[PDB]
Amino acid sequence: GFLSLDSPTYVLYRDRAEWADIDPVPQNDGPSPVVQIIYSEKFRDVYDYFRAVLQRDERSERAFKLTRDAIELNAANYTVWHFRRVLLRSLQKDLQEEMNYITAIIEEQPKNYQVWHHRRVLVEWLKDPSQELEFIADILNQDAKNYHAWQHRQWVIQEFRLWDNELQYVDQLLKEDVRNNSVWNQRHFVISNTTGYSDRAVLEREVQYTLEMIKLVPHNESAWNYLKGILQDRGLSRYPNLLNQLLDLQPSHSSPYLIAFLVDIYEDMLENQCDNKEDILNKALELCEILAKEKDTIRKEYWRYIGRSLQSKHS
Amino acid sequence: LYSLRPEHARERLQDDSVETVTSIEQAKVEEKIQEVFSSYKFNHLVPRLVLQREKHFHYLKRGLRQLTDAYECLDASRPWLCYWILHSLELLDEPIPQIVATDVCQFLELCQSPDGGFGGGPGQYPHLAPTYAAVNALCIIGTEEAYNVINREKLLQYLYSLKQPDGSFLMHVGGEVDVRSAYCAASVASLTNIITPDLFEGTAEWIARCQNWEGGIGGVPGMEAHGGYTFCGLAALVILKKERSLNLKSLLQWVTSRQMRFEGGFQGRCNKLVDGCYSFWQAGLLPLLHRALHAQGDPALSMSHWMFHQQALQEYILMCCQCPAGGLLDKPGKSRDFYHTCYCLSGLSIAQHFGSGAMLHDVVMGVPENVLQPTHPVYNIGPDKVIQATTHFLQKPVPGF
Ligand SMILES: NC(=O)N1CCC(CC(=O)N2CCC([C@H]3c4ncc(Br)cc4CCc4cc(Cl)cc(Br)c43)CC2)CC1
Ligand SMILES: CC(C)=CCC/C(C)=C/CC/C(C)=C/COP(=O)(O)OP(=O)(O)O
Ligand SMILES: [Zn+2]
Repeated sequence: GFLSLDSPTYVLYRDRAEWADIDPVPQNDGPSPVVQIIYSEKFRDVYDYFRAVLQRDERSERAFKLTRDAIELNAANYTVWHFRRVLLRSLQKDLQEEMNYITAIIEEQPKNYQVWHHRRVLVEWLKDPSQELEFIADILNQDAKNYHAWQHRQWVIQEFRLWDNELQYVDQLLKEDVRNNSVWNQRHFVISNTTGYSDRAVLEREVQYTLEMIKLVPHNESAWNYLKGILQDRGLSRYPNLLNQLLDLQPSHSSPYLIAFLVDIYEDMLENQCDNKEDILNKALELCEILAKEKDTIRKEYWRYIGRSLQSKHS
Repeated sequence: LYSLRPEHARERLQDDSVETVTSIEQAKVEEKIQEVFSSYKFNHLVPRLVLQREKHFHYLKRGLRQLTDAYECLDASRPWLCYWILHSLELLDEPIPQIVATDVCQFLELCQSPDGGFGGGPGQYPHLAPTYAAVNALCIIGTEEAYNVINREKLLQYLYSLKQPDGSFLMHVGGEVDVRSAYCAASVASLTNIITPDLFEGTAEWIARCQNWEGGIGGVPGMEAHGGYTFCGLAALVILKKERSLNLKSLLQWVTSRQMRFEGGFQGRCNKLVDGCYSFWQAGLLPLLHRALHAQGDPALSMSHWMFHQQALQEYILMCCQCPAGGLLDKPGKSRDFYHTCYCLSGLSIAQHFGSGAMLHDVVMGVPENVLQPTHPVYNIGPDKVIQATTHFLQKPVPGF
């Protein structure tokens, strides 16, 4: 008998006969309260009653239904969530019906730590990950960058080893928004945990793919950060064709990202004993000033630091 | 004013004629920010960048006593409201009447668990977020009364109950793990002097695993780099003296890339929106990185400025993040709250105050009455409060059990 907290015929717990036996325990804020919240009548009612059943550790079906109301009033109350999990195991509740419950509440408020942790506890208990990728995909369809959703997704995939169709899902979301940095992060999570980036064919496939994206949307920083991220590993100087290939986009696709990437390639060439040390250094230093004074002034302090640092290092 | 310069119009987003949810939402924001920047021009007055101290003060001193039911969503984060407010009053240079201070102390006493640590309100199970907030608030107060509230033996015991074999910490018993717990733990343990030889064994290594391909740090290994988690990861490492466990250079590039060329404020993660609270979580990283690189004897570091545009950040905060009615915010059009008031103010203070050894250099945009009290980049409470607290707790021996 779940009388909805939003139902027009919802009645306070103090006006409920099946609760008339128990006294509500009010909150002890002290004689001189600080950051004291002027609770609503409903909030106050539900919590005074929650305190009562918790204090007496009453593991009843009535207590279980009440935590649902206390959770709906404040889904961030981790104490209530704990007791709810306590009652889920005591009353031996159908955990699949609880998955239905958590699916709904997460749909309602997806930016909450407690709801996702609770869903993970249920999936662990049932050792059943079959609804996960699909549920998460529905949340990502509403907010493709929800941090908890992506975190839960990484957990399910790693825990249950569900890697097989993720790179395809990544390609899907990248088509929807090639600027979704969460998806670029997922791309790396999948590849590094499956094939890895040492497989030259993968690396080639990834660099080529990324370059095509850069060509299409030159000012998309995610594609640039991903390019830097997968090569930066072994050292950008280790790839002699790259500098050339980027220097070509100098007129057509030349955002301050192309400029900054060139300085990065140069920094690594210097540290890696390249030909024309004096020359290469001057090019890098020249770009640092163009960036500091002109192309990327918001980061002037950074680019000057890079300039100074490069000088001290490779004079 | 850097934001108001003509050449600044050139910093507007360039979508390459390829619109996506990302470019559309950013453009909406830049559009709204531009209307703010140009408001002076259209109304023909001289831009007067003023921090509405008195407005912020009434809001703060009032929220410190009571709050409307709109705050029911923060009923499990009351020690946070105390910290956010007392710290905002502290940055603004407003005093805590000894009567208010004792009241706050008594409240946090009710929030403290018999098992150590503090819960989000009287009688709530202990959690690390409100434990960090409760401890920081008591340190801002800095009285012997405040200091004595904290049960140091139960606190250490609580921290051990959360410690994991892999080096991480749960946020609370039966809860989740992410970089925040490492920072919350390293903060309260260092301030109270309860760090045993093995308490943080493996913690620096676990945090290091949170650093990804972007250079920043995610909530748990594998996750996208974020400003709130990156501050927690780096600040925790600085406390543990293990900053070197991270690739400091890739992190420097990542955080500096988070400042929005147009809006001037910081975004939380690549390709997302600017937000006032990140004036602290992200910009707060620059002082930390300055100290770390300086420890490594970096010769190219500045002797007057942080490695971010202090001017642009102060302009974004002063022009775009103040609610006329008092209080600060995420961005124009957002509602004010004590969280954003605390971090917008915290970030302003970081933006105004540079210091590296013997060097000190301020940069106070707008009227000089704008200058705020300095904030310690690791703990985010006054530097004086840190020294005062640690010195006090050092008179006590580390709990042995
Ligand atoms: N407009 C209104 O009605 N109001 C204004 C807004 C207010 C909530 C608030 O200030 N809020 C909402 C909750 C935020 C909270 C949090 N909560 C859930 C998730 Br997922 C993420 C984060 C991240 C921000 C962060 C940071 C710290 Cl250090 C500490 C906290 Br406890 C948090 C704090 C700000 C309620 C009242
Ligand atoms: C000590 C302590 C408790 C520190 C807190 C650090 C902090 C603020 C972390 C952020 C957590 C998070 C899930 C952000 C994404 O939200 P979002 O998608 O709504 O915002 P976004 O688009 O700017 O990333
Ligand atoms: Zn914010």
